[PDB]
Amino acid sequence: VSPKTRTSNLKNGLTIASESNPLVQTATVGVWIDAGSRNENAYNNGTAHFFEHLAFKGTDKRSQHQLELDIENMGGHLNAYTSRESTVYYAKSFKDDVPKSVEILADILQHSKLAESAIDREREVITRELEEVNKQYEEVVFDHLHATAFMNQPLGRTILGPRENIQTITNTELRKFITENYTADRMVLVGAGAVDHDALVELAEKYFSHLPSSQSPVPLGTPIPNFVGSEVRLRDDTMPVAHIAIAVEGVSWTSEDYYTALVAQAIIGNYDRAVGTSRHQGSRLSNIVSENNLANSFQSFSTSYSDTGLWGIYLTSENTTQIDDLVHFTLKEWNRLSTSVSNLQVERAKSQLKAGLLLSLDGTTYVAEDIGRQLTTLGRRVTPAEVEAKLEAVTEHDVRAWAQKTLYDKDIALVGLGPIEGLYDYNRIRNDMSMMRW
Amino acid sequence: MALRKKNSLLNMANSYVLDSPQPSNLNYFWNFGSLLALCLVIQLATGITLAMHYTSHASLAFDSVEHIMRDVNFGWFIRYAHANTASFFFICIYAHMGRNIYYGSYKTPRVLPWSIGVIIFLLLIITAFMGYVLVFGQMSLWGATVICNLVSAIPWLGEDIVHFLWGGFSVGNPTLQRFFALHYLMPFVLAVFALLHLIALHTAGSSNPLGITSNVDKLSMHPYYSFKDLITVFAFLLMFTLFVFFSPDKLGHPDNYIPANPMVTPASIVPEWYLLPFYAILRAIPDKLGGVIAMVAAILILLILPIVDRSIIRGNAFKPISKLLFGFFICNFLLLGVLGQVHIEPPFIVLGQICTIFYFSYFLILLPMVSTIENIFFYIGSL
Amino acid sequence: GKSTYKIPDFTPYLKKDRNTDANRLFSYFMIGSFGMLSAAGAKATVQDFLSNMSASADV
Amino acid sequence: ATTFYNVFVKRNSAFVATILASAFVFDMTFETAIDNFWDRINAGKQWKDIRHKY
Amino acid sequence: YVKKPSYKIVPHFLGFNIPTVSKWIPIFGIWGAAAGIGALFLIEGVPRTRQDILSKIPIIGEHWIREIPASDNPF
Amino acid sequence: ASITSVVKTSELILKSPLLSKIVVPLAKTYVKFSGYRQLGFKMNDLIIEETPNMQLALRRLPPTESYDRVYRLIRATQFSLSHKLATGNDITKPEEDDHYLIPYILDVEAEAFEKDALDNLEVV
Ligand code: HEM
Ligand code: HEM
Ligand SMILES: CCCCCCCCCCCCO[C@@H]1O[C@H](CO)[C@@H](O[C@H]2O[C@H](CO)[C@@H](O)[C@H](O)[C@H]2O)[C@H](O)[C@H]1O
Ligand SMILES: CCCCCCCCCCCCO[C@@H]1O[C@H](CO)[C@@H](O[C@H]2O[C@H](CO)[C@@H](O)[C@H](O)[C@H]2O)[C@H](O)[C@H]1O
Ligand SMILES: CCCCCCCCCCC1=C(C)C(=O)C(OC)=C(OC)C1=O
Repeated sequence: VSPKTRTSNLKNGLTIASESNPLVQTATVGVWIDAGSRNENAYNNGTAHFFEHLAFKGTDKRSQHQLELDIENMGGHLNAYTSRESTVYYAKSFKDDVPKSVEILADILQHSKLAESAIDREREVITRELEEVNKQYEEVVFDHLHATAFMNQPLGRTILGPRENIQTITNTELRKFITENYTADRMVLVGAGAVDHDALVELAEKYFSHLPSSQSPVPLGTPIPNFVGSEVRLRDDTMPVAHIAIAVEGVSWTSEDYYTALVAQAIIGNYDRAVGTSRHQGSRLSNIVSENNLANSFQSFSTSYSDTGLWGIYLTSENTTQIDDLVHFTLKEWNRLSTSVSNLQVERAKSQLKAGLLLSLDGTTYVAEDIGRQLTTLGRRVTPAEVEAKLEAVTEHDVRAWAQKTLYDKDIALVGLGPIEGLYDYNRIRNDMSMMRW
Repeated sequence: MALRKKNSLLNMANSYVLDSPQPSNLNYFWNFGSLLALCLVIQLATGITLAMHYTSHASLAFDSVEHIMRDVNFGWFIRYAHANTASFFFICIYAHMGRNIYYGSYKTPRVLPWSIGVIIFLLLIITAFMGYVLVFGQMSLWGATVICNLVSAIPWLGEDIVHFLWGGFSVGNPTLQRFFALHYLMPFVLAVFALLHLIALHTAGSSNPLGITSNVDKLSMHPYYSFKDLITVFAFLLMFTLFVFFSPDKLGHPDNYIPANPMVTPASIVPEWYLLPFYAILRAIPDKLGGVIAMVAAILILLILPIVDRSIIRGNAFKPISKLLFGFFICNFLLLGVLGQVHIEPPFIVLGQICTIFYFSYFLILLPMVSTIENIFFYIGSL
Repeated sequence: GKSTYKIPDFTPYLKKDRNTDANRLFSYFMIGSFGMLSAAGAKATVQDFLSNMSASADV
Repeated sequence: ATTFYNVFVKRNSAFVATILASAFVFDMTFETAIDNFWDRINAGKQWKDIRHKY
Repeated sequence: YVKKPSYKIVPHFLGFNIPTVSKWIPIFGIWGAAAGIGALFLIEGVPRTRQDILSKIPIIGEHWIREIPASDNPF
Repeated sequence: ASITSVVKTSELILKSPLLSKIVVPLAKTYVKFSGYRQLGFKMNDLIIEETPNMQLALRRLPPTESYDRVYRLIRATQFSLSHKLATGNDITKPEEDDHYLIPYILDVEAEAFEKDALDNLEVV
């Protein structure tokens, strides 16, 4: 039984949430923000990611070089990431270097220079990033998957933004973005590891007390996405491995089907030919794929956002003449979530997940990421006892009912990259979303 | 690349008749497949020829067959060739099926060619039954009457189906003209299924008398089996010659030289010899519907050989007990044949019932028992 | 023209109500009607055609 | 619409059952409808229209 | 403390087990109905089908009770 | 029937003194009359191989055993097509009739049957 997550607020509306671990000697403090690329429009798309670069480019006090030195002298590191709905800025340090790290984070968020000279310098760095993501095939696949699933909608936009915007982002629009979005009621100061809650609340009162509050404070994790069944094919005969993602519209964080969708995902599960145990996994799809050498790997996912989600699978394969079989067998295993699953598969997946949701939290950064994610999506940290109860409530009837409304005979978003000549056209893939025998 | 391999059409022929890789040790019982192909070719050539001179109308049918015998140049030959080759076709098909059962040709991975084979056998029965009616002699008519009346046993709709098949209320002109049309068609359907069972076979290749893999030692189909097939072709043609030229009516019934008469019933209505075992099985069951089911089951039960044979070894070459049981099964099948043409009199009635029980118990009891025990004897015996 | 994340314009073709049960049901109504007339047409065809084998008027 | 989809369309067994039952109904009703229509456009011409004289 | 995972093997045959088959029982039902409706529809023209089945259905059954007038029947 | 089944049943018989007393002499005569040794085969050479499980067991044979099996199959095929029997050293002596394949197939089947059982497990 893990120690209790303590939670306090300040007056501005900033939440402080902490989970102490007296067994470790390091601490991860950071700021989780309920804001990301989705908050941009089409003209300033790329701003949030642009800011992340400039946050480390110098503040009103410390210059770029002073910033570098200050963190070097702390001993730990700082890290940041911008997603579609979430921005994180954290600092891993020693136990007694926590006040330094909170102070540096507060500085780079509130008091950043955003000097025209640095805007102009990063504008090239970011331009080069456009031509080097091209190599990260999983990311290429998932960015096209969001683009097509949420065609011409905010969730469909990339984080980097178009080249055109990168050339026209000004310090004015950067300032406007962080002034509108980085507000106290959207922010959570999180500490995990060797942190005292009461110490952290004092440091928050010292550094984050002059944060703007938004005019209309909605609860944390407050958002209409219209999924488009569609396909992007990026054929490249010169690549040896085909990467394919298939997804349907999934569930939001606060859906009543959130756990049901995770159990369904666990029934298909993951597979990787490089891992020794994977040939022995209980998952039917795993067995088919490993026996027939259909794939190097597959990874089921159930991605959630505030008001929608994508649920699907990501496949990689060198077997370019049996991509048809790979996709066929995958979708026929999804069919069985609607037609065939019983207590046998459901209880096995529940067992696996009851541990899996706890196992994931194995270091201070993972714990902080869990506190931060849950506080910015659900407004509270859900205790493992509540999670165990919600999982226990998922029955075979629930999974069948969910799959029959979410998967069965539904439109898919499909992205194929690489030697995908053998991937059939949209209709033949989508026809595998039902079984004529049922 | 050689043209025979490069060109897709030539390559299909090549894959079946020239480069086809065969076991190097097929014995003479592997020659019935090509004899069956020969019978089928003879029946197509003679049958199409008879159709040029035969008239299907009941007022003219029997006389058109006499016109063939008497006036058409070599009509007697074409007619007797067609009639006798129908019997040879069944000798070859029983031999071919016997080979398949003794050497375990029905076992995995050859369940599919065997299952299609069972349908080929049913198509041959229907083809030959309809062709026999076409003569419209006494056996033609009365045979059609009794065999088509078995359909009346189908519950509820049986009588309606019989009248539908006949196209009237008894066997007559409508029945004869439809049997002509179907008799012409059925051999083409049969040739398609014969081709399908070969294509299905080509995935595993031919089995062989030892029951082991031949993947270690293959011979081209040509010239080795081409020239080996010629020997049995000439042996077959000698047997054909002795019947067709010297004894053309030995395998037939004299009553079929009397024109069909719906009034006079022949002394004894029996099927052609090759249907006799199935007729004995039918007589064994007292119930009409029971008898029909038993008769059909006697053929469809061949479909379960892949299941009931529990042996870890393919075929009987090395299984002395299975060989003895096979010997008894075959002799019983010939006894059933004989009992199919005796009168329904003591003591043949009870004997027919015992033989019928033995026929079914081979599939359902004896082969599963014997094959189980021999598995254990091979294992303990060779420890 | 260059970015592959900017999806081409499909607005001339996209239905707003594409994810609704009504939307799917309509297309299945068309498929089902077509299957229904094909079933009724096949039944009529088979029945009329095979009746040639029942006793003719002269019999 | 959801209800209708769920009952008659979602399972192909149910969809095929619905199609066949509709084909049965269509076949019977269409027969009757055409019979009446044919008799109205050809009124007074058919045997059934003159039969009463004999 | 748990020393062993807690499970049993359910009876199975040719890769079928009772939990799974039970989920398909209703589907066999509907397919049986589909086959029934289809079969009956195919033989609706058969006179015995009308005489024995279809004409006996209440209300609807009069659709299949049709007499040719004796004046119009050569046979 | 599976090799597993055959081997288990045989072990039940070999356990029972009465049963072994009456079965073992029969089995030995059966094997002598079977006559596979007269074509230079070992018993295990006759087991049907066109099955996924048996293909896997054959792939797991040590190379030497594998090469010798190929030779026995080819030699027996030559005796079959010639209508001759083995003579001299080509005849399999009872002491040479070793179950070289049984251990491999029993392992392959053990896994295959455990996999089937575990595919039907029910969390209690
Ligand atoms: C018109 C009838 C048929 C023709 C022309 C025909 C022809 C052939 C030919 C050419 C072969 C390959 C050579 C051989 O083994 O003899 C063959 C193999 C085979 N046939 Fe037939 N056949 C016929 C009917 C049947 C029937 C009725 C059955 C089964 C009931 C059958 C089952 C098989 C099987 C199982 C094989 C593979 C046997 C093996 O090689 O091990 N066939 N057939
Ligand atoms: C598997 C092929 C065939 C078999 C087993 C077969 C069998 C028979 C039989 C048993 C008869 C009765 C013969 C008699 O006693 O006179 C017959 C007659 C006849 N068959 Fe076939 N037949 C076959 C193929 C064909 C084909 C392809 C035709 C093409 C029309 C045909 C046309 C005829 C005709 C016209 C008669 C009646 C004249 C007569 O009795 O000789 N047959 N057939
Ligand atoms: C027996 C009557 C003679 C006519 C032949 C029968 C006509 C129907 C045959 C075509 C059906 C397809 O049959 C299929 O053809 C291809 C090429 O031809 C064969 O393919 C085989 O031969 C070719 C080269 O010869 C190889 O590339 C291939 O590895 C091999 O499997 C199949 O083994 C056979 O199953
Ligand atoms: C696997 C398929 C199942 C078996 C198929 C059944 C085969 C035969 C079925 C019925 C055929 C005869 O069934 C009969 O058909 C004819 C039309 O064809 C119908 O006859 C109806 O239409 C015809 C013309 O269309 C008119 O001349 C007639 O006056 C009218 O009654 C009969 O009302 C019906 O009793
Ligand atoms: C129209 C369809 C008829 C199919 C049969 C035609 C082929 C002619 C027989 C040749 C033959 C084949 C194919 C064959 O595969 C084979 O090896 C087992 C034979 O000889 C032992 C054969 O004789």
